[PDB]
This record gives sequence, structure tokens and C-alpha cells, in this order.
Amino acid sequence: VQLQESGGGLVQPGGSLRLSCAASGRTISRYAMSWFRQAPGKEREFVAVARRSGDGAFYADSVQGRFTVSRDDAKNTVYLQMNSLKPEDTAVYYCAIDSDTFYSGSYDYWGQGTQVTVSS
Amino acid sequence: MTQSPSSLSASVGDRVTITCRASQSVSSAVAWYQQKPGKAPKLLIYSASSLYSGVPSRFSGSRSGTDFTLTISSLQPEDFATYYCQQSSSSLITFGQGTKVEIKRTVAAPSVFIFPPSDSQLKSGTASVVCLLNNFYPREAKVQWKVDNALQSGNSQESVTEQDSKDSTYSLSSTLTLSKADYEKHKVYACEVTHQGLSSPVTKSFNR
Amino acid sequence: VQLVESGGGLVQPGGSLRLSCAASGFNFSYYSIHWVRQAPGKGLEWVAYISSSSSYTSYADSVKGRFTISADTSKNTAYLQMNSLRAEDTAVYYCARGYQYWQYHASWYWNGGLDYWGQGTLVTVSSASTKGPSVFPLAPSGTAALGCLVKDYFPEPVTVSWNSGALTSGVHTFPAVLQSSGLYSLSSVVTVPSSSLGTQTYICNVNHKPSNTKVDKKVEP
Amino acid sequence: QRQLVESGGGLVQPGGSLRLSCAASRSIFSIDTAGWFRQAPGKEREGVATITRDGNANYADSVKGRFTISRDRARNTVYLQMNSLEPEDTAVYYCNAAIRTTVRTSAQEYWGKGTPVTVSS
Repeated sequence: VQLQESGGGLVQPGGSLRLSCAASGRTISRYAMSWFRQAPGKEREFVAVARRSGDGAFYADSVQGRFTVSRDDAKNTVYLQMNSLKPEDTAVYYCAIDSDTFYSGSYDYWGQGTQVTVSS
Repeated sequence: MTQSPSSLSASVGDRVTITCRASQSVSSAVAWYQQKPGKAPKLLIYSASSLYSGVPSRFSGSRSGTDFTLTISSLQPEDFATYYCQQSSSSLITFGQGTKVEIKRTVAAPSVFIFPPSDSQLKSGTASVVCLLNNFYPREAKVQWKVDNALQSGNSQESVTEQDSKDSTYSLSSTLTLSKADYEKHKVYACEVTHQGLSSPVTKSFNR
Repeated sequence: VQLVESGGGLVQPGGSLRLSCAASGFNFSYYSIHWVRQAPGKGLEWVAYISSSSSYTSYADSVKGRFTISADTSKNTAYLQMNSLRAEDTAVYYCARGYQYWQYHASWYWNGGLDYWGQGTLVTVSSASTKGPSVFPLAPSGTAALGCLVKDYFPEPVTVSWNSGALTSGVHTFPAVLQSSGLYSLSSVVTVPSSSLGTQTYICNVNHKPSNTKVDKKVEP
Repeated sequence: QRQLVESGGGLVQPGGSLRLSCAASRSIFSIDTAGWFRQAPGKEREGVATITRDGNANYADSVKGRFTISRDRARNTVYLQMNSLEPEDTAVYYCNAAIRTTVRTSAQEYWGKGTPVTVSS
């Protein structure tokens, strides 16, 4: 199983990016897919989770309202639409598969991450 | 009867749908009931499409295919309870396993605490070890007991609170019960917790 | 239209017991009576059905044979007669009005439903006798948690307060769970400021009325 | 009270129409006085219409304009045609009767079993 994040980059405050996470070796349709982020030296922190279609998306306090997670099951890809970006959002963003279909966060597979830098 | 969604989360005023898979019964039309915690279930919809006299108009029926569904158009802050579908049959009806709406709220990871058995209890011949997962959301969590790093099975029980009316969280207790003699054979007592809000398991432990 | 259940105490396994469903108001010879059961913390489950006469009676496989329904239009009353009670039948039984000819009707486009529900009695099967809890501290080791373990009592309920009701914020008294002994156990916990542990006293006040048990337990760091 | 058999109920969109027909079980001489009752799921058995020996067609006070009782003296069968239905007329529609078996035996009541009628999209 492999995950690959893309879509990061340098973006101005208030601006928008859309991160993508492409999975191979695993059908994502049965699994929740989550986004985490890690600023240097800090702990890797939860951002968002897209559960299976119909089971809802959930978000961290810091990104609620500005970020939206969404899924393309057919293409084994999950997305993080990031609007109204803040300096505080600068981090490496990571995608992870929840291997537990009952949603207990058994994150066995992780991507390598994609850098997001929000500054002018 | 198998209601498809089982823990449908939602926020106030929005629209939600709930479906009851016809388990290829006689397929006589469903009749949705509602029940709040610890009270008498009320009627909501009979013959799958009509309302019960004196029931707010937010509700609705639908007879999509052979998958009967209910749709709350706008969610009043009052409607938060378990819902039941009831299909007739040849000569015995049967209620569905039932789903339960709940209040949307941004994920909260548990705070974890461990408690050793008291000397008073031990002197009586039993050791209860308690692990507390406090104020978390959503409800799903796992507690694993390890005793000298050995995973335990069959000697613990869990209780979970009802959702808190103010902060919409749960708390959970796991109690490991050992004989005094078994308790005194081991040193390290650990409860290891996972939850979707935790990036890595949280372990709380003590040395006997 | 006031259905009323009655007749629920405590039974030894395999025993027998009657349950009374007093009706009122509606012309009783027009409506059926259903007994809908609910285990603790599960979904409802249909159990029996009696019409005006005794010429109509279905049943549910769970109590097929073990249960005898009966009617008496003299006092609009309906009676359930349970025998060979099993350890699991512990439940909260109901009543429910509903159409008389509810079979000849039911079809792919109509389902009468259960209009008026009672309030429920609590049958409970056990071998278990009345017993007050043992109360043990859950000692604390910027928020601390502490508590009391309230163990091996029967029947429900118990109450737990903290500092004689002066401490209410952050208290969680867990739902009781039945142990393999057939006795209940629960913990009551509270989170408090860690900086308070040295100078604030924490006492859980446990009351189990069925046994007249009252225990104050000081919970020390 | 059996040996009467209504028939004809069935799903119908708002504003449709349909004809229920109380009947008899076998070779009945005459139907003195009919009557069609309604027992919607949260109310009491109301009553909707009443023919008499010869003809009176007395109705309720909420239905005049849509419900046309009748009789069929040939094959003893009371009729009831409801027209331009509404979502408030959902109920099971019982039938009453005053059957008299043979030309000299006194009258005798009879109730039906009724049929359902649902109105919705």
C-alpha cells in the first residue's frame, strides 16, 4: 500500500490550495481517509477525516469552516480543499488510511507528506 | 430489518435521511417510531407516508423502491433520539435494530487516567484496576489492558456514559478484575487507549 | 386513553409471574393489545398479541410456548403469564394499543402501527439477592481525576454525590454494568484541578436505598 | 362479526377516486340499512354515511360533495364511491349492515372487517 500527497506549495494568506492524496494497493472506498499536519518540532496533529460516503467528515478546531475534505472513491484519491489560509496552517500535510472500517483510527499506512507554506 | 445508517451524526436544522432495508419480508410498509432515552416510544409515521395526528410537519415519508426511508427536513434542537422501523409480516411484526441521531461537534480525544486497586479491596481478595477515558467524541474507542506487557482478554468490562447534554462528549470506564493472588504476580499494569482523535495510543500505567 | 402496566417485581429463574395491562377509555372490544419488550440497552422486540376474544393470538419465537397470553373484557384487562423464566428475559415490558383485525389488513401499502404506549414495568430475573456496595477509592496519582468504585451491589439503583453535593462539575457516574456474579458495579469519577489535590478534600457519598447502605469514602491522593 | 367482505381499497394519489363495495357472503335476501365507518389510526370510529331501507343517503358534515353512497338491489351490495380524495381521508373503512337472511326471519346485525385506504404522493 502506498499513499502520495500532492498539491502543496507556497500560498499567500487568505489564499487557497487543494491537496490530493492518491492511494495505490488498497481500495479506499471501504476506509476513512484522514489528513494530519506537522509543523517542525511539533507533534503531528489531526486536520480532517472523510469517512465512507454518507458517514460524515470531521475536523479539527483550527480548520473548521475553512478546510473541506472530500473523496473520489473511483480514483482512490482524497482531497483537502484549503481556503482562507493562515500563516498558522504552514506544515507538512500527510494523508493516512484508517485500516479499521469501524473508524477507530488504525492508521497503518501514511504518505510522505506535502509542504504547505502560507506567507506573503 | 436492517437500518443502514447506525450512528448518523448531524448538526442543527439541517436535513438528514434514514433508511430501513427491507429484509425481504412480506414487505408490508414500514411505520417509523421514535424513542428518547428511557421513555415510551411514540408513533411518527404509519403506512410509510402519512403523518400521525399532531406531529410537526418537518417529517416525511418515502417509499423509494423497496428501501423505505425517512427524511427530516430541518432538525429542531429537540429531535435527538433513537428511531425505529417496524415491518409487519405473516403473523408477527419485528422492530428494526434502530439508528440513533446525534449532535455534530468538532472530534475530541480522550483524557486518560489509570487507578490502581485500593489496599482495602486487596485485603478482601480482589483487585479492580480502573481506566478512565474522559470527555471524548465520537464514541468509538479501544482500551487494551497489558499486564507485564501481556495483552489481557476476558477479565475486563466497560461502561460508557450517555452523551453529555452540554458538551456532547462521552466518557468510558474500563475495569480489569483480578484475584489478589493473580494481581500480586505482576508488576506493570497498563491501559492503552486508541481513538480516532489520537495520533498514537495513549498508555497510562503504574507499577504495583 | 391511559394504558397502565403493572406487576413487575423480582423473580427467581424458571419461576412464573403475571403482568396486568389495565386499559381505560376506549371501547376495549375494538382494539388489540401488544406486548413489546426491550432488553437493557438494545432495540425493541415484539413478544405477544391478544385481540378482544381469545380466538386471536399470535406469538413470538422467543417465548413460543413459555408464555400464555389472556384477555378479560370484564375489566378491559389483559394478562401475561410467564413461566420458566430464563436469566436473560430481564427487560422492561410495555403495552401498546393497536387495531383489532391487524392481520387481515397488513399489506404492501398499509401498516397500522401502535398508537398509545404505556410506561413500562421492570421485570428482572436473577438469583441475586439484595446487597449494598463495597466502596473503594480511585486515588489520584493541570487536571486530575479521582473517583469511587461502587462494587457488587444489587438491585439497581445507587446514587453517588461528591462532597455532600457541593461538587457537581465534571462528575461522571457511570452506568452500572452487571458482572458475571449477577451483581452490579460502577465507578463515579470527577476531574478537578491538580493544584487542589493537596488542600481540598474529596469524599464520595454513596447511597443504595434497597439495602439502606450509606457510605462516605474519603478519596486521598 | 364476520360473513361480510369489503373490498376495493388501495393506494391512490391525492384527488383520485375509488369505489368500495360492502358485500355479503352467500345468498342474502336484503340489506336493510348500511353504514360506512372510519377508524383512522389516532382517533375514534367516526361514521361517514347512512343509507336506509328505501333511501336516505344521510352523510357526515365534512364529506358532502365527495362521497356518494348507493345500493344495488340486484346483487345485494352497498357501494361507496369517494371522489377527489384528500390526504386527511386515510383510514380503514369498516362496513355495517342489517342483514335479514330469509323473507320472514327477523333482522340481525353484522360488522365487517374493513379495508385500508392510503392517500399520498
